[PDB]
Amino acid sequence: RVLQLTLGNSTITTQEAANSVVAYGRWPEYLRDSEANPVDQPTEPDVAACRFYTLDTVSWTKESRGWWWKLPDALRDMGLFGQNMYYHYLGRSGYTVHVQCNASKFHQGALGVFAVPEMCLAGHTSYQNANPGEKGGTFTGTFCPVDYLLGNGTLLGNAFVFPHQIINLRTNNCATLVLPYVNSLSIDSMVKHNNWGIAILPLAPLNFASESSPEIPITLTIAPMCCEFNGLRNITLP
Amino acid sequence: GLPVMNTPGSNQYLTADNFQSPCALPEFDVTPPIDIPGEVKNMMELAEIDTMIPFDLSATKKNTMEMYRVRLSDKPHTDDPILCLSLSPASDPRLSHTMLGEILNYYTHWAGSLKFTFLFCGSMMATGKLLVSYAPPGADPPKKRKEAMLGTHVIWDIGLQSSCTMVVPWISNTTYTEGGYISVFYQTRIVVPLSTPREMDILGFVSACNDFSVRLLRDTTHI
Amino acid sequence: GLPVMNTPGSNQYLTADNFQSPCALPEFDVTPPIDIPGEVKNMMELAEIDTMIPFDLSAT
Amino acid sequence: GLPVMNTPGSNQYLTADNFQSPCALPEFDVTPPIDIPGEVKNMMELAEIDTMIPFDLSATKKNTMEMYRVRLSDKPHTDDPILCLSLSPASDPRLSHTMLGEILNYYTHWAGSLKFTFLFCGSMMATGKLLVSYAPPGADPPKKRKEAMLGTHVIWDIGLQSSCTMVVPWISNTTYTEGGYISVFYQTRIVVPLSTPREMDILGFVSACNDFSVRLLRDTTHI
Amino acid sequence: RHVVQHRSRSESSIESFFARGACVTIMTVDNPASTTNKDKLFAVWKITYKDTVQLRRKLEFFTYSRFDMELTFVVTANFTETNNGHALNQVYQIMYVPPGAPVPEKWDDYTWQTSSNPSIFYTYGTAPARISVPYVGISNAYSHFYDGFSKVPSLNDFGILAVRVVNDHNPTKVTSKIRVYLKPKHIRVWCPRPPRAVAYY
Amino acid sequence: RHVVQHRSRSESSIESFFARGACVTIMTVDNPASTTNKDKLFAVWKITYKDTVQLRRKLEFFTYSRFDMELTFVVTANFTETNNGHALNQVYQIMYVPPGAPVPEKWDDYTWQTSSNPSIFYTYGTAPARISVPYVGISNAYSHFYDGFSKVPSLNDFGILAVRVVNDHNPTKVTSKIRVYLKPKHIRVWCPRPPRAVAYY
Repeated sequence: RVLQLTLGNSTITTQEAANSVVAYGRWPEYLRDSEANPVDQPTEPDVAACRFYTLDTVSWTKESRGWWWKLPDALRDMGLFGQNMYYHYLGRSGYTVHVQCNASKFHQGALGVFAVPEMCLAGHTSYQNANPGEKGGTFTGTFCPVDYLLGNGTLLGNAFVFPHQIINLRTNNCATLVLPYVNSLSIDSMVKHNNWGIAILPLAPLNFASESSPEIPITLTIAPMCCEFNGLRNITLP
Repeated sequence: GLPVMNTPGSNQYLTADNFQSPCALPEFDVTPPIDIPGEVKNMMELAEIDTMIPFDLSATKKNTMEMYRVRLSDKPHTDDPILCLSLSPASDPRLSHTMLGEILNYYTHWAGSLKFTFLFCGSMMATGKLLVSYAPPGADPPKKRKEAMLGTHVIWDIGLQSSCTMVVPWISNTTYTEGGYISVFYQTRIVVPLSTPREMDILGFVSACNDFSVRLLRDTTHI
Repeated sequence: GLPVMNTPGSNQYLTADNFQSPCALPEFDVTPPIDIPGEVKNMMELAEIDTMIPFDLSAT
Repeated sequence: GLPVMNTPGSNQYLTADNFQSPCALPEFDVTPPIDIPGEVKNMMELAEIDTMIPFDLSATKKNTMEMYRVRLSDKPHTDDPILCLSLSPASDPRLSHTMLGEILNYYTHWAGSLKFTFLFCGSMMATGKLLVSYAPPGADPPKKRKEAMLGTHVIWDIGLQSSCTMVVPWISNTTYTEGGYISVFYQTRIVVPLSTPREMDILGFVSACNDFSVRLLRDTTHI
Repeated sequence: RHVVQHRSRSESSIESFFARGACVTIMTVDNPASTTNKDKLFAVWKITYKDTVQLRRKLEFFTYSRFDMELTFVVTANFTETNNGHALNQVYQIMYVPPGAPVPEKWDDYTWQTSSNPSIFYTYGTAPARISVPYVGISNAYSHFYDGFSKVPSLNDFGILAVRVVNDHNPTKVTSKIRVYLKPKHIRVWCPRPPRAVAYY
Repeated sequence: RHVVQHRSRSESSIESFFARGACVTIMTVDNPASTTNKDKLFAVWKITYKDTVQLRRKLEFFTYSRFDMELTFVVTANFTETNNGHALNQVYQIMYVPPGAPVPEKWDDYTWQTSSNPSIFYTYGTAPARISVPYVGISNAYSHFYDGFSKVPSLNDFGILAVRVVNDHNPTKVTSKIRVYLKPKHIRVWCPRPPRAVAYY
């Protein structure tokens, strides 16, 4: 079984969506009428920008400590989503983060893919520093935040309270996280404020047979879902 | 007016009071709530989440990423257990700082079951067997594979299932070493096909069950 | 508010009081009772038991 | 009598109290009210009234009658806007002291739409076109007529309609420059028939809509 | 910060806008010690909104008004001297003289005993005193602006508050201040007007 | 000790876990004696959970929250000096400044009289004062963690508590401390997180 998914002009291949997690069991959804207002006015461009965007692949090695991305930050140079994210002032969007990872049967290791709401990292006081964009940042084992603390002084073993998946190479080699819009507000600035944060840390480290490929690829494919923004909506009276 | 008689406990402030109070902003209209995803209605919901056990709290492994990985390797057939974890989720420095243990530290009494879940993170080609033994409370832990087998155990075939779950039932408050043990032994040594590494890692996760119960809050958090 | 008139016997503590009181552990769930055998509902139940008389209370 | 237990908050005076009180003139019969015309039931009723914007707060125009008149004239075709008004009704010295702004100064949070209304006060013979542009929040104001046209705008033909109304929707509390802009550009220069003056004046009026909402009173008025 | 808000105008109502407790005066009285005492033995204040700019401005938004008046008296005393002051708990007479009625001129004036004038007798240390005067206007609404004259060749009476201490021959001088907290209630207003500046306030 | 226990999770509820009175500050004020007095004449405290580790930790278990706030003021005074201190019972103004409103800067500041700011007038010796502030958040939940910045080239306002003594010219200096006991009420929480250590607390 091999499921080929098309969004817009963009096509990806998934071995199977057999174990695809939905954070808090809540699927992405537009701003409902009970929480909307015809005078605080949204529009829905979930036509074109809401497609699969595939970041530049990262290379998992024996020495890799982890990687992280912020959202909608990572997609701030990604075509129409990045355009809308700057043209519009207020926006909301869920995501579908499909972390594929390509390894042989003679590689071994495990990744913990964690989706974090309000992933405030720390050695933080800098926008460019806290928002690396498309390439994301990396963790450490001692700026760059600490592996076992997630940066936020926080034992990684408890990280599984967050929405997550485990990519254990002997079993599954891909993970999917369906993230709804999570914020204290129904809608907010995308450029000033990242709602979600992806963090991929090797729980079990990479290892492999003698002369296998030394560094395997982890690929992220992020699809905005139910992307909606403001709000140019003017009434001209006679 | 109405004749009344002030009783004892009048004009005292009991911090555990639950009375009415006059609002300071009665005319204020409160910002109405939204349906933020991820609402928690009980702290046990957080203890019910499987969180990784920090097995190896050695002087060097502790407060690192390596404190979570029990390494399997190739070495002489000593039936010493791979791990022997005591089931004191409140006072055991391994289970203590799990989410379960973090919540249990807030309470004085608690009871229920704990599901442990060992996850093998080796090769798809690796093959072998482990013995996951459960020693009930009052019984000292088994030291050899035979003692473990003659008790309560699960023979976990690595090549067939990558994880093994074990629900221990008789977990209750320490006071205010008992509780039992979950041990892991080599039944067989691990078999690899080729130059495949002979050094794997098993992770471990723990959680309370839905049945689990806590009571009498004991926040003891100072500086 | 409601006009009231404090009467005599206000703000006194009579040890034989029987009023309500604020609980210090309202959120605590009490360990529920079991059916222990041998429940006594009245002290006379103990007086109703035949107990041996010490007749000879001599010096020895 | 009735056993009672005085609680905390007894014998305090909270200025926001809402209790009963003993009347000092119970036997007095109050002069009964009449139906005076013009009863207000909500202060927003006053913010809903279109009140003239003092555009030109220059050192000389301010606190005069000329601070309300945007003068159109004949001069080189510079696409600089006739006016560019920022939509900070609470903190913008132009909109600040409008009736809307005066009421908004009494509150901490507010949201709704503002209808602006420009009124041409030139000749019945004058003819021309103006471009009334709306820049949403987060967008810096347009500096040229093309930038304005490619955005949200209304081409107002003076000879056909003497006023132009524009309802801006995303107005909300500052904190505790954003909000957007209403700009006016010359699309065409103004055409007059004869010795008719080539110096007109446009007035501007602002009001909240029925939807508009305020909350958390913040009277800050001292000496 | 930029939050979606539904329609909500409850706090812009006339009651929510006006019915808010606010100090309108600070009366002062000294204990009737026959030491050097003047004027001091009793305080008088004609009730008026024109002495506090917040209430004045909020009202002068309108032309006509009607409202009841919840007065609340916060008394605060202390010994005037370094003297080791010992004083049994004092009682304060807080008299409300209705509109168009004689004012006290002395501590021992006849008005203090008059049955007409409702008086509170407030024991120091107890909860702050409170009364609710109704709409005591002669006309059918309090007029903040009155284009017109008394005689052909503006002001409206809410009452007076007088205060004294009842304790008679005190050895130690005890100074006292009574903060009057006015709270309009059941407010109706008519014929809105522009607000003034904060200029002549 | 090892007792059979039936299912019981009531005390692990969010309300049972959080809605527990706990001191969040100890404000201090000295009586307005014109002797040597500084700063001292009035206290101010911005309401915050980040100054007490117990509440902070319990909240930082989660990302977002909503709760009302039952504040309870336990006042305790005494004479600062060996002086044979005689002082008539003092009154304390306990003002709650709502979010985004001016703070007092002086004892005689205009804010103390402002109608906006609800104030308790507490007579010493009486039962501890109490008010219940509602959810005063601008957003739809108090955010303990906010990944984001103010400007593109964490903190939420619960209000301020100011305190002063109303009694004016006191001869003897009376120091006073007001322990504020906060009790969250009607607590809702969202998006659990791991607890921190007790390290940076």
